[PDB]
Amino acid sequence: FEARRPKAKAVISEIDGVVRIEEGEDRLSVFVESEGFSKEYKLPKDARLLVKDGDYVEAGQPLTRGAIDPHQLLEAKGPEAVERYLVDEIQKVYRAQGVKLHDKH
Amino acid sequence: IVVREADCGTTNYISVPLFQMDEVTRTLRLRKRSDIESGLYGRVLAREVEALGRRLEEGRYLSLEDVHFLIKAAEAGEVREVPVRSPLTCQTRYGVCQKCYGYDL
Ligand SMILES: [Zn+2]
Repeated sequence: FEARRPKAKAVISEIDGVVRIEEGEDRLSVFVESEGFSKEYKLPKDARLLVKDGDYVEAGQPLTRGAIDPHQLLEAKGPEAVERYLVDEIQKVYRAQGVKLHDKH
Repeated sequence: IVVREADCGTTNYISVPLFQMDEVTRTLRLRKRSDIESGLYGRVLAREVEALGRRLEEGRYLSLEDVHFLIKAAEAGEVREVPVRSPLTCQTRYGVCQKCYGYDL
């Protein structure tokens, strides 16, 4: 509800494109490449990812496992994507505690 | 935020999923029947839905029976999302309207 930046934060793609993982050891990078862009996300080697070599990710989709910065999601995928993400992540917590409230609220 | 109008005159909506995706867990399972209730009970469909030899008109307040029916049509393989009028897409300024908001729970 305060839209804060998580600590163990996931990295998301800002563009649509295909995934290309390049790792010479001690460093790791995930490339999201398209006809118009080839952007490299260099990640800490310890961090675990969600994308196979050759996957098609859309803009805003997370590349790693953590929580998503709602401001980074705002820029990449727009406001309605942040709304749905916040609701789902909020409703996750109450569901893990057995509390049932409607999504409207 | 107060219910100010009977209808704000919008065609927008949100698609509430009926299936979840977990990485390492291939394919998409049904969402828990309670979570779907929290996402569908009382809400207004924005587009007409046809499934299991039956049709749900547009603008119908979804009773819990309709939610159970929509879950049956889901596990039959006939519906995967439900178009719904939600406050996220409501055009009522400084409030919501009677149809973008659903039941008085
Ligand atoms: Zn409205």
